[PDB]
Amino acid sequence: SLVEQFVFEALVIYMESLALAHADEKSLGTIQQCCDAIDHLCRIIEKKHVSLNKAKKRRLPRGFPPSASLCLLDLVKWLLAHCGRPQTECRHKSIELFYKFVPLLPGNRSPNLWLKDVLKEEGVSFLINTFEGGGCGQPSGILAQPTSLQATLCWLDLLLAALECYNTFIGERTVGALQVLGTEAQSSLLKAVAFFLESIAMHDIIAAEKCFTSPQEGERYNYSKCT
Repeated sequence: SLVEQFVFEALVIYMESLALAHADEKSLGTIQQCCDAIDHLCRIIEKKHVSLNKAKKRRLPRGFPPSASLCLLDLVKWLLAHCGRPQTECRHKSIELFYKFVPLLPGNRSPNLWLKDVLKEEGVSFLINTFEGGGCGQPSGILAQPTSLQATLCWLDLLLAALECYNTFIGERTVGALQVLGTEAQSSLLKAVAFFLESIAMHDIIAAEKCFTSPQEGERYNYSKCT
């Protein structure tokens, strides 16, 4: 009864806990603890899902501020909207698990055609929902170059999350690269290429923003650049 009542809230709560752990310090092992926790969660819900497959009015989680009868598809589209997140490896685990949950839908597996049916409404919103990266979609990265080292790290790992999303999408072979390349006007990759022109392997110390070595402790900046 309680798992029918209280799981999806626990799922979302543990995923922002993991997001917070990514935000503060990814070196600590809390990531693996919550990862195995959500592993237990996904295993138990994939064992028993038909009750969750229907729309049963459950307690509203933190997400989905409108109230409705809780369904599996509800948190499906919830996690779909909750991609493109700065916590790039938290997001990576979330999207891998999501790609595993998509076939768990009763009448639908996860072929490319199902994603195309989903995408039929998302002619161009796909460029922002999955790619909030690139400078808040785009403009922040343009603004990032003039204007703050932590902000540069934020934009950098945002680009990392966006490109990881791209890698996951193309790796599943469920979507072509030309579906986003050329079809819809995206310049995040072009801005990244300009960033490699201006920053990668010569600007290892300065971001050319003129607003900011061990006194700066830019070593984690260097490691993020290498990443």
